[PDB]
Amino acid sequence: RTRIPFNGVGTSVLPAYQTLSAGQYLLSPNQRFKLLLQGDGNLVIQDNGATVWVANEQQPFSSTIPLRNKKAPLAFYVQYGAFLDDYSRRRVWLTDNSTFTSNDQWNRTHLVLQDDGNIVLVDSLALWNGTPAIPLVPGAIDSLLLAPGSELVQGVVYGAGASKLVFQGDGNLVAYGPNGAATWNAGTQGKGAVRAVFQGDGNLVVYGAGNAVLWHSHTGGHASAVLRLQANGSIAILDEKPVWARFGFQPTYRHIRKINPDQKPIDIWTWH
Ligand SMILES: CO[C@H]1O[C@H](CO)[C@@H](O)[C@H](O)[C@@H]1O
Repeated sequence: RTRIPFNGVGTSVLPAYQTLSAGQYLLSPNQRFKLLLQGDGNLVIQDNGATVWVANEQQPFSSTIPLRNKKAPLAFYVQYGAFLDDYSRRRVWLTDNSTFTSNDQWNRTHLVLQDDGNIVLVDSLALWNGTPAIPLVPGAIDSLLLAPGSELVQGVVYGAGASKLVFQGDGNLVAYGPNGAATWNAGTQGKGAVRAVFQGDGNLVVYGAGNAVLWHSHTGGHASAVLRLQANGSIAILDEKPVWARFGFQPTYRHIRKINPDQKPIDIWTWH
């Protein structure tokens, strides 16, 4: 497959096979960090407007090889690994990802600029997307993550910024957006719902009386998935793993999500 021009300037994610051009940039969800391809061929990260990182030979787990083709436009893109074509320096700067497991990874691996200023290549699969019209926004300290095996106790309001997820008194399971309107619901109100759980097997289920299944996300069989509610009202179940990062990452290290002091996971990757 071939690349298309990037069109998500200001978002936190650069999808696979999309060309990032000079003057284009990513922003972490919290707006603090910016990943910018400068007109002079330097790919840079800025912290509150100040360069704190530059893509070069000194970056651990990256390679630089010659670019012979003088016709190659200044461009940055992801094709499993990340590549920077900079003919002004006869160079291609690229990431040394961890060992690939399948060709599929080329289609689902994208780059994210996290709220902690790290850039991370993430092999990302949306198993279920309850709110397709709302953009997925990875790397936000804002987001609510639930690990498999989490009970949604009835009446408790789980928050993500101004958004919320609630297994309500009427038995409906509802996600509310920042404007207070519902972005998604299971439609289980008044059907006798007793229990709502993101199960260990990665399935989100609303149960009625006698363990009758009232609704489920059909995502069973994925114990590594997480349920994410975003501050923008998005709700989805995703199976994800990092395959590269500018810091923290090591090819042999075990990947894991940072945790709140409250033992809850956040949408930030770290290693070993
Ligand atoms: C008909 O209303 C129901 O569903 C909406 C969202 O669709 C909820 O917000 C509400 O509380 C009810 O359970």
